[PDB]
Amino acid sequence: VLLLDVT
Amino acid sequence: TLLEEKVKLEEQLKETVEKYKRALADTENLRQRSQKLVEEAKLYGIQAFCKDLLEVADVLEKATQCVPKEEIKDDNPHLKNLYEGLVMTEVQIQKVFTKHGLLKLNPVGAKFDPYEHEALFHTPVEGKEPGTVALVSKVGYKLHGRTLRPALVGVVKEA
Amino acid sequence: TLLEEKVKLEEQLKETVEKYKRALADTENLRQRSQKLVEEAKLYGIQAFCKDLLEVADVLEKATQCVPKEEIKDDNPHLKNLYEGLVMTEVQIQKVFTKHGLLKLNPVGAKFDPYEHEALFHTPVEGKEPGTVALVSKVGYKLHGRTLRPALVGVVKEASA
Amino acid sequence: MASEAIKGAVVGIDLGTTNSCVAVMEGKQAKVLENAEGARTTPSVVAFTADGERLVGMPAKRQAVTNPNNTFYATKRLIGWRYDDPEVQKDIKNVPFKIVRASNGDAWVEAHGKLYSPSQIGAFVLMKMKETAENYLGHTAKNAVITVPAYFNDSQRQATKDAGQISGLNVLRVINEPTAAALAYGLDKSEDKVIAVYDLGGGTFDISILEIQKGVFEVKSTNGDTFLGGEDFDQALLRHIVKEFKRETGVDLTKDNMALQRVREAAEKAKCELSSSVQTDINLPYLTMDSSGPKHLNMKLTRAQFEGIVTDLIRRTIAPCQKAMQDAEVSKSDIGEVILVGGMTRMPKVQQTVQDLFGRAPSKAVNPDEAVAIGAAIQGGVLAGDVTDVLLLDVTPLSLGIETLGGVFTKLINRNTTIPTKKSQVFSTAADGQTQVEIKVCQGEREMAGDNKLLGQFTLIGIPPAPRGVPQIEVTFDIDANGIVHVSAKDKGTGREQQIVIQSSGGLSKDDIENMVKNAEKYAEEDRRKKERVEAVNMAEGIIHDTETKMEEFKDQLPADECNKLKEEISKMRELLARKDSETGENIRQAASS
Repeated sequence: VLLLDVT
Repeated sequence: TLLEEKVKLEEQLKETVEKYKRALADTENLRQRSQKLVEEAKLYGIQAFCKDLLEVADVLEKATQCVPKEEIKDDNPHLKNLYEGLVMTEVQIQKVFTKHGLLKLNPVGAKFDPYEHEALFHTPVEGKEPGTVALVSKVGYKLHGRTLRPALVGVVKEA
Repeated sequence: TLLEEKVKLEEQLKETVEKYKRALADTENLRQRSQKLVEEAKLYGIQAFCKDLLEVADVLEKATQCVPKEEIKDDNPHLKNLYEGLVMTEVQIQKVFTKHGLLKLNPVGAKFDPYEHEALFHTPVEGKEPGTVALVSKVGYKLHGRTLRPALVGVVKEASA
Repeated sequence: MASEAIKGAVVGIDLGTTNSCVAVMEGKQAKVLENAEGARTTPSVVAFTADGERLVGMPAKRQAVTNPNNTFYATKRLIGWRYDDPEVQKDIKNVPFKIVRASNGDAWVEAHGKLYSPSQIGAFVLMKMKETAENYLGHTAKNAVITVPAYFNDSQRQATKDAGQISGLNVLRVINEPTAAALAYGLDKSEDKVIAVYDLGGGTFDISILEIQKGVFEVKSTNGDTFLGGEDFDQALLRHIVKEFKRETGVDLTKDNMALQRVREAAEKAKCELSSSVQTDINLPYLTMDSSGPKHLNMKLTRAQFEGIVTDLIRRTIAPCQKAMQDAEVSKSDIGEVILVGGMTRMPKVQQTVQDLFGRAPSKAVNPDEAVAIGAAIQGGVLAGDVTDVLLLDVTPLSLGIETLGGVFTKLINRNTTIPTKKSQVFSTAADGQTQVEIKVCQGEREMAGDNKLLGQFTLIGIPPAPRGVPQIEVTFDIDANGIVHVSAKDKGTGREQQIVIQSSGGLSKDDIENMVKNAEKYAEEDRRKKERVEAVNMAEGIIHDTETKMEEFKDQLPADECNKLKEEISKMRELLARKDSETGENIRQAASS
């Protein structure tokens, strides 16, 4: 449910 | 007819004031980002300088520690004068390093820290706690609190 | 009052439109100046550190010069090892110096340039072209074309005759 | 007349007797510009060579020895004065260069058979400083605000205006140095007050008593010591050091030249160090070379010794200040603020003298060395264009952002960002098959999820199934007008948007800006370390998930018992004693080839 981050 | 001018002028004035405030805020944020970029460039330059500066101090300190302290006597005036000058020079070097954020790492007896210390070897030592720096093979350095070069330490093991 | 108020408000609208145009011009100028400042800070920025270590470099050179070099013998082995360590330290500091753009200025016989040289005396010297550097008391340094420390020189003067 | 329509950049130039400083308005604060040699302060020295040159600054100082009769320094003591004047008659004897009388009976100078007024030397200095400003700016600096001492009469102020005009500068106004210092210290927007400007450190000591009645500055009185400056303190320290060295060894450094320069620099650094530290050491290896061997100087200098060395010089600043208060018709209780200007005022002894003399602890929140130029820049920014509009532009108090899979605090908008700003960033889904995306908005300065605050929280429901990392969600903050934050989450490609209008956008306006960032700097390297730890944990978990998924795809004739490095990776995961797991992330082996 936690947003990810674009690498 | 003439009343339409009021509505048009009010709408245009509000739109233009919004655009002008947003454009006057864009330049300030760009200025702060540019300041951050310049600070990053300065920090990188100083870090790259210090990384190769460390070898000079290492060589000087090794040279001045090789000479035994029992032979710095008055019947060898040239060795005594050179030793005094060189120890004063490395004190000057370390003072200059400290002034510019570069701090030494000599954790004699301090608890082990993977972010500052590197375990060259593991060997139990009597009278010392486990996971504690019994001997420092090579001195480390810190730049603004971040480890520029980890110290090569000896970690006490369990016997 | 309605018409004059409308005219004044339209004037204010045009003024703030010009203000918005000025803001766009200002942010473009800021982009250009920022791209300049980043390169400037990449070249320099070790200027303070270099200016602080200049005296260490000079002290190491003076230490190399001061030892009489007649006592560097196998009879005195600990003074020999210390001298070799000092020599290695001097070459190391000069190798890291030139790696980061810090170059030494030693104008033995160059023309006096009051941008990298600080004249110490104006003594006349025979056989030397007037205006040249007679001797360099202390070597100067510069990094990337920025004169950190001037070379303390002595300029020659025309013969009084 | 109507608005002059300056529409340009106004520089603030501090034209000093010895050293000049230039600054510009960099938005809401003034910035002191460094010259072509990277120094923030340029000497007010001009020189002319045999054929023709105009060396200004340190190039003129370096050449001064070779050209002593054509190097003009401290010409600001000749500006606005006639040739037949007492002070000019005292000054002409000492100066190596030639001082002549003009047709109008004014004290001019001569250089290779050419006549320059004392305003023209300042014009050359101002040309150099305008070039310095333009190099940083990138465009021409047409307008300027030039500072003069408070004891200048109208003739000398007009001479300064003419000097500025000669340099191609549109001098908006000629300001005082006490008024510029007050503007830099921020007393322009203050109630009616009487303030004292303590100026010690230059080539002169100046004390001016000011009044800020009605919102404008009036100079009630002026005084000081003409032959007292910051060079005398350094000279006293250097004399003490060389006397101690001769006493301890027996060699006088005055005859030596290189050693004297080394000791002078060491004394300057030692004096600068005895303002924050009680004690200091002066180490100078190989100071002098004798027939008996080199001599190394090693001195221990404490603050008590230093403040006893220069006690007479500091005491020489008590009579002028008392006389200045007498001229202003004020007492200790009538002074509402004390302002410290000059580099010599950083020692606690000078500040203690000022406090004992005016009854008020001096204001030391501004760099005294660059206060006049900064105040001139502030005044220039106020006078022309629109700088107050950027002054009323409210900025965010604390940084803002959203959550992250590994508990990281992803910073969209940083701390000191002007409020009417929109910033957007695109983020992917957490895991494969994930359809629900939740945004956790929080404010602070630490690099952790829940370690700062929690403003609001919403959910983006409805996402087509896709492999992890492929869906793109554009989280955008829409801080608009002044205040409230319009956080919105956008699912790029499809619909089902979300929004929130979270309040308390710095509503608790207090010293949290001063304290929350105070402990966010001390607890920074540890915070960075734990953030890097969690980033490595996330990367290793993703790699192991990819490896497991690829392994469960190919099973037949697969002797991958050697491919059990994931066991070692998991063992490393359950260990809070390692720097990072990036180095052991080499577990992406795909010898099976799908």
